[PDB]
Order: sequence, then structure tokens, then C-alpha cells
Amino acid sequence: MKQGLQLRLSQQLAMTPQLQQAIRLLQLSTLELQQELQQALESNPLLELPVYQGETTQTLQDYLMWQVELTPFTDTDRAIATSIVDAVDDTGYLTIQIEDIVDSIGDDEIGLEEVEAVLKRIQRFDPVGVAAKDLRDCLLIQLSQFAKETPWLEEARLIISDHLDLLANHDFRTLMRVTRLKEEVLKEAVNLIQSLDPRPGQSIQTSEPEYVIPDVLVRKVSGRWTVELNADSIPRLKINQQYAAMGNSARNDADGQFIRSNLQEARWLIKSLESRNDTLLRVSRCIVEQQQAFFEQGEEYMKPMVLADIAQAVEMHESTISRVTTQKYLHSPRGIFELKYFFSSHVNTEGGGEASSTAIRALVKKLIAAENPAKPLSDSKLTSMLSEQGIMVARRTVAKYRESLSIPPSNQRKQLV
Amino acid sequence: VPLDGGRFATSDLNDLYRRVINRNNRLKRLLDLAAPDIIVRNEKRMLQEA
Amino acid sequence: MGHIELASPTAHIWFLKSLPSRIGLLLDMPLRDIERVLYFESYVVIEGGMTNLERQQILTEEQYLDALEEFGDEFDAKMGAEAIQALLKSMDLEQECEQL
Amino acid sequence: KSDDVNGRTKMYKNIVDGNHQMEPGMPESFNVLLKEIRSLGINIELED
Amino acid sequence: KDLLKFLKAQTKTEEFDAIKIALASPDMIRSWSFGEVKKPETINYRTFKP
DNA sequence: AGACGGCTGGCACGACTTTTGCCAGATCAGCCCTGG
DNA sequence: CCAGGGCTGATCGTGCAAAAGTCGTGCCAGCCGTCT
Repeated sequence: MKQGLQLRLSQQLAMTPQLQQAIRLLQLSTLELQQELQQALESNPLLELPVYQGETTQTLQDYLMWQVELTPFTDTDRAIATSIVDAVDDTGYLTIQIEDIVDSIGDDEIGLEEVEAVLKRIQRFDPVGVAAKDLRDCLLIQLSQFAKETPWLEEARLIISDHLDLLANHDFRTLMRVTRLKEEVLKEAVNLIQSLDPRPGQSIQTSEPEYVIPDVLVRKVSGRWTVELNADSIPRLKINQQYAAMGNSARNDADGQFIRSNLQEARWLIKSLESRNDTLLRVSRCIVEQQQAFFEQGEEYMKPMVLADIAQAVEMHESTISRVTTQKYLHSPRGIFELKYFFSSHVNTEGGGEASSTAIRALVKKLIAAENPAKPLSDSKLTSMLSEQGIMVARRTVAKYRESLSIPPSNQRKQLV
Repeated sequence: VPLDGGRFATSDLNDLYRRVINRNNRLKRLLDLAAPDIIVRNEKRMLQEA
Repeated sequence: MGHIELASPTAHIWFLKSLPSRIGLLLDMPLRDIERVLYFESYVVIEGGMTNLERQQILTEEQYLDALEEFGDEFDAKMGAEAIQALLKSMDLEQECEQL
Repeated sequence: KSDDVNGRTKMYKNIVDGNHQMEPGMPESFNVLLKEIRSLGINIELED
Repeated sequence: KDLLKFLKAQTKTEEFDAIKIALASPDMIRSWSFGEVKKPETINYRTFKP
């Protein structure tokens, strides 16, 4: 070869300030978009039972104080009490350390023992052992309360005391040799412990809202299901007529010009927002066509795809499709998904075919869940199971996936039958 | 006071406030751009009515 | 509570729209003229003593135009809520009370 | 028996404890009326 | 703060006798409010926060 | 009790996706000025 | 009075490519189950 400064050929590229703004325009959500678009509308002048129910509710923390009021105590005890039950979660254990609470008092007289008292007084209130300060003892408090008469009590009390690590790593072989408990009788002690309500505060608050706005819609009319955009959601600008009919007859150059410039802007912006929409519908549509599959079938039946796959079905560039897919959610019979979502990595199976990781990762989740609970399936054992299916994933892939689904290991999910 | 839960839809108390706020914002943004007298007078009349 | 600047002046509908007219009884101005000047369709005159024009009189758009073309830039006038504010602020109360 | 927030809890405490004593304070509806009147261009306040 | 008088300072009221009424002034309205609103946006549906 | 085998997870290294960053210019048509 | 020349402005333009990011799979270290 040789080094020189010659010239090449054959290409195509063009851009401008205003067009740029028109292009970034479809990369951001309608709700966050409509904001940007309201702002345009201030700048451009030619472009356009009182309390019902209001039922105040309980709230747990609010519940804790109602009994604080009718507990008897001093002003210092009622001050620390407000401090303590101030700092308590929806779950119900306390957020701050107890020595921290002492720093919140800012009093020389106040002592840890004094705090130990007011705390424990309000530690068995409603519901049981709440304001825990790190569960272990919360369990120990609920144990505390009920009668001696129930068997296996001392057993559950021994384990819960200082053998927590033993129970969290589910190493019952070690548990047996350490605690020197009964073989497959301890099981029922552990079952007692199991039914004791960890997270006793949660209970109170339950009233949680409904909240998600689908951008596009897709819905099984006779087969060949068809996409239509969300009418209510879609933003729309409409020309002001008054001001349109006040540019010509205008007597001054200032005014006349003024009105022309704005109309120019405005017509352009309309046309640009109009563009956003069309793209996105054309595109919605083109992604669900290929992914016909998936709606009926499930997460398993998803074909593995890349943007290229969906860009070459349209005439637009890849990046463009990438900008229009971000944060749009499209509602379907099956549920609400982000449009991003469809797109994933492939892996190569037997028979030349490829499989979407998403679908394999859905597959792994069903397979792992639906197994004998005495013998957990390890990752590699699964790799082998999948290979029967044809997937030929490898073991770290599967670990990756198996740990992504927020599911812990096999030796760690082993339990007593 | 959300009716369906998805949209709160504040009515009879925040609609007029919203109206007045956006109209005053548009008027204050247009008064600095050297707008003609007719447009700014119509915007002021609309803000007065709101 | 909160506050809004509202750079543009705005009248209070509780006054001058009840059974007695407060702005009316303060400026000795009829209700129709105030209702027409609070909507940029009356163009009332604020001040000007050199010209042959009254202090509180109605001058229509064509009237204000032919007044400004003849008397020049002397008959200053306002057509918004600021007109009532200027007519009510630059007016002494003790002298008017003594006259009444 | 009214919207007085700082009085209901105190009365409940006095009844559970057996005190039978009332602390009127001030209803919240009067404060709501004051705020709604102040929402317009009319000043209003209470002296001493 | 000693955390023993702050809670008692909340539950406190004055005589409130002889309530009067008069016209409002822009200075009084500015003194009554702490902040100024500028956007008609009430609530967001992405995170449900002010 | 010690060695062997299995398990998991961190980290690395290519093959491969995707996400952000550009910034006019020339060309055509109607109206006004001027020559025929 | 009619045709020729000048000049301004109105109009058209959603991609190519460079770097950051993710992906899958392998390599190696460290813990734990089991037989000798």
C-alpha cells in the first residue's frame, strides 16, 4: 500500500439547526413532550362537591400514636416516644439506630437504658412487635407473646436466637450438628417460625392506586390484530385563525413581518409533530407484525430480533427507529409493555434456529420453579435440560439469566419436604 | 380526588387556575417580544375575562 | 397559600359589579363606560389639560385616532385596566371630599 | 364533636382517663373560611 | 431544639378577639405567600411527585 | 480428617448493538424596475 | 403600454457515522459435599 491524501466518493448527508430540533422531537415521551410543546405555545401567539369524599385514613404511624396518647408516661417519655415511632417504616422496623435516636434527643440526661425502656413499652402495641430495629428480635417478640403450652417452642427460640445464619443459607446439615436438634422433627419448629409474620407493619396500608398510560393500542380483531394509536394521548396543534387573518391587512412592516415569521414557525412545528406520530405508528405497526407470535403464545414464543430487523421492514434508518421507540408503552390484551422490550439478543440452538434470550429466560423460570423441592436443579443440570430442548445456551449464560430473574441458586433454595 | 385512579382530574378549583396561569405566562412571554398592539390587547382582555 | 405576579393589571369583579359601583362612586363614572373600558374597547382619556378635552370622557377608536392626529402626542389615553388605576391613583381625596 | 383536631384526641384521653374536661381551642372550618376569604383581594385577620 | 417545647409550641392559640376586615395590599399578599407559581402543571404521572 | 469434584460468581475479551452528535445550502417563482 | 431582467424570499430537506455499550461465553478462584 501507500500513504497519501486522495479523495473518495459515493455518500449522502445533510442537516440544519431547525431540522435537528425536529428530529430530537420524537425521542421523548408524550407526557414529557407535551410539556415541551406547551412551552412553544406560550412563545407562539398564532398556534393554539368541594371535598368529594376526602376520607382521612389510618396510616400505621398514625395508628401508633393514637395508642401513644393513651398510654400513660411523662413528657420526656412522650417526647422520646414521638421520636421513636416517628422513625418507623411501612414494613414496621425502625430506620434509624437507637444510638442515633439519642443524638436526636440532644439531652445529657437521656440515656440508652431510658430509651430501651420507652421503646420496649411501645414495642408491643399494635400490631405485635413493630419498631423492631433489625428482625431477628422482631420474630423473638412475637414468639414471646403466646403460651408455653405449644410444643417445639424452645426449639424455635434456640434457633431464632443465634442461629439465623444457619437458617438463611438453608444449611440444615450444619444446623443439626450445631444446635444438636432432632432429625426431621426440627422441621416442625422451623414451620412454627415460618408462620410468624416478618414485616407485621405492612398490613395497615393496602390502598394502592391504578397508574399507566399506554401510547399505542393492539387488539385481536378476527386475527391479523391491528395497531391504532392512542387518541386521547396524542398531542395536537391547530392554527389560530384570528391571527392568520390579521397578517395581510396589517398596515406596518413590524406587524406584518411579525406575523409571517410566526406563521412560518408554527406551520413547521405542526408538521414536525405530525411527523413524530406517523413514524411511531408505522413503526409500532412494523414491530408487532413480526412479533405476531408473541401475543397469543406467551413470552416463550418471541423471535429473537435486532433493530436492523425492524428498520429494514421500514424505509427509515436504524437510529431513527431507536429514538422513536424510547419510552413509549403500547397497551395490548396481554398487558402493558415498553416498546423497547421486544428487541433482544438471540442465541443459536440445534437445527440452525435461534432463540430470544427473553423467551429462554422465561423458559428457565418455569422450569426451575416447577421442580422437586427436595432436589433443586443446578444451572449446569439445566443447561443440559435445555440442550434437550435444543437451545445449547452454556452454563454462564444460564447463571446470568437465572440470577437476573432475581432467583437465588440451587444449593441455596434447597428445603425440607 | 382521583375518580378512576389513573387521572386525578382536579375540577372546579384548578381548571380556572390553570387557565389563568398559562394565559398570564403567554402574555408575559409575548409582551417582551415587541408584539403588535392588537394581539397584546386581545391577550390582556382574555386574561381579564379569565 | 401562594401568589401570582400577573404583570398585567386586573380589576376585582366583586367591586363595580355589585348593586353599588365602588369605582363608579369614586371616579363619578357611569357603569357602562367602566364596563366598556375594562375590555380594551373604549379607550378612555387619562389626563391632558392643554387640549380641549374633558378628564373623564369616552373617546372611541376612530375618535382617539383623530384626536391624536390633530392634537399630537398630548392627549394621552389608556384602554386597559391600567386606565382605571391611573384615574383612581392620581386623584386627591380630601379636595374632592371638600368639594362634595 | 366537631372538626377541632387538637380537641378530639384530648377529649378521648380525658374520657378514657375519667377526667371529663373540655378544651375548645378553635375549629378548623373557621381557618378554612379565613383562607378562602384571603384567597381574594380582601384582607382579614383577628386582633388581640 | 430541646424536643420538649417544640411539640407544645404547636398546640397553641391566641385570644383572636375583635376580628376585623379591610382591603388587601400587594405587599400583604407577597408577605402571605412564600413562593411564586409559574407552571400550570399540577402532578406528574411518571413518578407521582410534586 | 484430608483430598477430589462440583458449584458459583467475578473478570476478561472479541463479536456485535445502539445511542448520540450533526447544523445549508442552492434553486425556483412572483413582483418591481426599466427598456422597447 | 407591453415585454425583459433582477432580486428577494419562499421551499425542500428525518439520515451517516463515530464512539459507548451490551452480549455471550470462556478462564480461574474460592466454598462446600462426600469418600477414604
